[PDB]
Amino acid sequence: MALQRTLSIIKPDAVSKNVIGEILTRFEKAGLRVVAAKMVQLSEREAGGFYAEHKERPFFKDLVSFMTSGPVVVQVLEGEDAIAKNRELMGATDPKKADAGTIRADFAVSIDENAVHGSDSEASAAREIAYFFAATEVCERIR
Amino acid sequence: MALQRTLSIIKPDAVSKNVIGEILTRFEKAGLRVVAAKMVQLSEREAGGFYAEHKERPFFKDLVSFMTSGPVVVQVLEGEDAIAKNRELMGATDPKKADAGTIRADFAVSIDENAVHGSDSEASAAREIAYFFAATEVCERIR
Amino acid sequence: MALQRTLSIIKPDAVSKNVIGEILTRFEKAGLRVVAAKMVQLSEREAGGFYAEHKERPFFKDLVSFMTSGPVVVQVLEGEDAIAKNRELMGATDPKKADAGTIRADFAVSIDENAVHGSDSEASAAREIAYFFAATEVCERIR
Amino acid sequence: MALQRTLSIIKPDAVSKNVIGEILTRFEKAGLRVVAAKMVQLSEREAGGFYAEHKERPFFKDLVSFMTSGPVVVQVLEGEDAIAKNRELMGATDPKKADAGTIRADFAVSIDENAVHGSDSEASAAREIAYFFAATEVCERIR
Repeated sequence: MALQRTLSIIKPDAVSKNVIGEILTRFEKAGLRVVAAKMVQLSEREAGGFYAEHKERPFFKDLVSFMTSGPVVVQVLEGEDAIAKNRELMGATDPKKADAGTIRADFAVSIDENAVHGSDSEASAAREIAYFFAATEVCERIR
Repeated sequence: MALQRTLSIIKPDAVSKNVIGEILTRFEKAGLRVVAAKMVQLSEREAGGFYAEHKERPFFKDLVSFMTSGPVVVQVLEGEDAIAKNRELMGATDPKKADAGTIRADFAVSIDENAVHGSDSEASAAREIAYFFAATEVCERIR
Repeated sequence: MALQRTLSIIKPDAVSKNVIGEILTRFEKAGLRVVAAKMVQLSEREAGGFYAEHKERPFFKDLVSFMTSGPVVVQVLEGEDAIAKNRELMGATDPKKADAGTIRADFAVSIDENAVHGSDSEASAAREIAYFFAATEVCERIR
Repeated sequence: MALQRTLSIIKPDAVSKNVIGEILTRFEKAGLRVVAAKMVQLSEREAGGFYAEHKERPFFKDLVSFMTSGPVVVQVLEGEDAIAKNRELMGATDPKKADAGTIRADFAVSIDENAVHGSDSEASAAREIAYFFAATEVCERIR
């Protein structure tokens, strides 16, 4: 299948325990290419807009409060079947249900503080990436 | 003695061979904290301005050529005695003369393609960091 | 009917002759709102990844050459029927065929150096804006 | 003495009443050059850091409230004795006391909502500019 893109956010729990290099290597080892990256401190509004999807959900407030508790790292990953592949090595959203070797298994403390977020689909990825990055900022690799 | 900052650039050789995660983890393992990060592709001018110090030096233009051949990753590392510490684990500029365990030993192919650059002092760090980052972009860790 | 958005680029001819304030006020007087703005020096690469649409056109080379000859200003304009309105006060692409009172009439020297560019439809606007700006950077205002 | 730089912030009062074009043209007419610009929505944290100088002053709280109430425009102006020239055009901080023709006279409603901020010295300018802009983002004019 064709090369796709997905968004990776390293959440503040993983940033603050200094496991950024560790997490990014996992993606690279799986054959994904990091084609954009920037560390940013999300404002309240910025977080609300990204998770606008879940605005009417129950725990939107806690999610937002956690995602703005410190700096995150926002990333675009490129490669063959990138969406499903990112998802695989990240593992189940719930860390206690995650497989051995996944990022959720190895770095996540709880449901809330689950280390990293990833795009769940083809369509979700396009929106999530466009939200954080202008198209010119994405530097797909040439050599 | 105090916490300092230094600039790390992962050069295009290391970006294109997908060793970014690997290199960042080395920094983190040594107890440095990544407090800013962004992937950019340097334009001709960007590069010239950063290495303005060596403009007068003869090869300069091969360095410029190399640094703009593809995307790089620019980061700010924070921690105790951060300058000397970054330099330690980076290793000698010349990769053949670097020790075992350093980034130059493990990732660098030649003098020219030597994987990464780092600030070489207290004062050069301030200038190099200010060149790539506004002070508000630097996100000191609170959690 | 509905409030829309369009992209404004003040090209390097107009930037270098210091007419930025003049042009922006024209937009504002017409009831459009500037909801994003940044001055950038477009790289040779950036070059019309923007103008990818005219990549096969003959004189593409000169357009790109001109658009990177100096700094431009990239803007998002918001308001009722913003697309047609921007186009109205901008005027015809040829400055000599442009109507009196328009930007092309008042600031443009030639076909090549025609002061400013604008989005030509709803669909082209969405693409052009997304190219230069992440959605979070666009600040619709309240107060 | 040579060309200098100063920071201009168009505050949210002036942004929301759509006088950005008007204010910028004033600067340009005076022979100052806009060499950087970006519209931003300052978070609490961003604003507090910029006015860190007045953090022990009593009124601080209201200043911060106002500066984050909506989007602002941050600008770097370059030209001969740019610092005193920016200050001339702007007028007295207190709009009552401002001369005719100045920005404070023509756009400012009160002490709090005084339309725009500027750097007050060489030294304050260097820090204010560095705070919002990396040195590479500043595009001094060619051509």
